[PDB]
Amino acid sequence: GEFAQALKEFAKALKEFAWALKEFAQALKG
Amino acid sequence: GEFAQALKEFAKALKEFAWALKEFAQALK
Amino acid sequence: GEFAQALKEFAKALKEFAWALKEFAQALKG
Amino acid sequence: GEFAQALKEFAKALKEFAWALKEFAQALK
Amino acid sequence: GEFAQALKEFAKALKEFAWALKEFAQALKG
Amino acid sequence: GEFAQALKEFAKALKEFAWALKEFAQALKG
Amino acid sequence: GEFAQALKEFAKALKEFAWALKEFAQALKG
Amino acid sequence: GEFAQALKEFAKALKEFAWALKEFAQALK
Repeated sequence: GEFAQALKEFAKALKEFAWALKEFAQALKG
Repeated sequence: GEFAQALKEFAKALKEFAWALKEFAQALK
Repeated sequence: GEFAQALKEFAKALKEFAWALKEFAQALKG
Repeated sequence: GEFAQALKEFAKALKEFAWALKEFAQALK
Repeated sequence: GEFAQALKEFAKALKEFAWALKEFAQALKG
Repeated sequence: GEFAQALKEFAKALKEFAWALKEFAQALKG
Repeated sequence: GEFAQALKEFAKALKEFAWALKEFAQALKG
Repeated sequence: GEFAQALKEFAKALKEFAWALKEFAQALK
């Protein structure tokens, strides 16, 4: 319910964090 | 309930961290 | 229900985080 | 059913994340 | 229940780890 | 039954993973 | 059944990984 | 069936990651 929706919101933010981290890693690779 | 509010707070923080990493990645270009 | 759906979305996001962290490890190494 | 499927996908992601943590730990030294 | 508690604790830890990665990245970029 | 016991053991192991991940996040600071 | 047994096996493995990660983190702290 | 086998394979790999990480920790000291 409220917990499931908040976990979905957390998951989406975590996914976006992952993609930003990968972008940073790739910038470190030039 | 209390767990839902905590998860929302963590999501908020992750959004902020992701923006900073994207700024850092641009700085390395 | 929605809880299982949220757990599946959490799993996908955590998988993306795994790939991102590996990329960062690659960038640190070489 | 869908809950068992979600648990299995979550376990797989936990395993992949643990592998990445192990890889990251190796890279730190 | 305990699984919901565990997901919350793990989400909290992921968030703290994400902060630590962001700080590490900040140092690497100068 | 045995599934509920397995889920409880999984929840407790996930909490241990949470504790370890917070420990690792702190170790990146220093 | 076998799913619950395998989930218990996975939980034990996850606990062992968490302990190893915690040990690494605390060794990194010094 | 397939889910139980998957979980067992993940568990086997997880413990192997743990043993590698334990070795990394010992090398630090």
